[PDB]
Amino acid sequence: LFNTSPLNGQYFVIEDTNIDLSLNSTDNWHKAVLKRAFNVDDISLYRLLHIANHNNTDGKIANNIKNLSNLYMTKLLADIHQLTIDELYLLLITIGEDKINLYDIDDKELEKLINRLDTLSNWLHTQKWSIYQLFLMTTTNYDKTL
Amino acid sequence: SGTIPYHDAYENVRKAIQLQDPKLEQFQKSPAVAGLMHQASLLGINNS
Amino acid sequence: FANWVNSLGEKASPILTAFENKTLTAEKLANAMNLDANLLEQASIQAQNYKQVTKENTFSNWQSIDIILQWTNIASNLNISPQGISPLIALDYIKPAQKTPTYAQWENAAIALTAGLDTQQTHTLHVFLDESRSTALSNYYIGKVA
Repeated sequence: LFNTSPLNGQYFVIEDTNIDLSLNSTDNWHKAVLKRAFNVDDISLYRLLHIANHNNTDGKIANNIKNLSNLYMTKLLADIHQLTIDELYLLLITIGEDKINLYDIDDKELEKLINRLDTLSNWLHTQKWSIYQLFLMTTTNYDKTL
Repeated sequence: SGTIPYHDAYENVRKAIQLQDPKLEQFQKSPAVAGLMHQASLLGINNS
Repeated sequence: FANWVNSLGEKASPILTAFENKTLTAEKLANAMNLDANLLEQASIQAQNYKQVTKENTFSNWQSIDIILQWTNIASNLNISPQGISPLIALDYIKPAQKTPTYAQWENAAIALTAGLDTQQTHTLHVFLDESRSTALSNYYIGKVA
């Protein structure tokens, strides 16, 4: 997942340090290995953080394996249907699952959520719709402009 | 040495730039960010 | 300006009348371009770090909007969030002629430029960097260590 190729000859060591994924971090190769493995820039990673957990108050997360598993899984959820990060964000809005976090979720509920996403995705492939079409036809936020 | 200096991170920088944008079309097409950098730095891109 | 309006297309009337008022925001503007709003926010902040884009007309001036569009175009080229292009431009030779950049600053900018690259470019990068390090080490070895 990470260390082929070895970035600067350095190994990504599991530790107890924080890696601040806030957009104004300017961090080390700790951020660079995430951007290399997940094929992502700074901003969409910062969005992916709040997608994986809306209870994160900042960019600082622990260096354990579990937050890494959360980030990799919430990346794979957009990957298997081939979407972006903000498209996955709009997708979780337009299905109404925006409030729930993937940091703690039952495996049955996770299964059911993946089935809902697959059902919605396959139905959109039958309808030939953009996700913007579904979001605009599903949004409750209306703009206020004469 | 008769051919060097060698700044390793700099060579990383300049080849990363030359692989992103040949001929600096995206850079000097948008002239404001060209108004940021001095031309001496822009000499440092195509020439090492 | 007309080509920008034609680039907008369908959402043109609300964003043009929001530009006509002085209440135009980044967030309504991002939605017409399908872009993440934080990108425009950071581009505005980076222009405010430099010579003036005044915080009132940062979206009321068309010129300010064009400048922020050029920041997003150069960010779209390198696939790097525009706070990473700030120390890049701060690594000039004569512009910080007071504060000479240390090696670690070159390292942090280099790794940020390195992360944005794809597979063919990173193979070609490994080829060229190893060929450069060859003749870099060899001549110093002949000079001093032999």
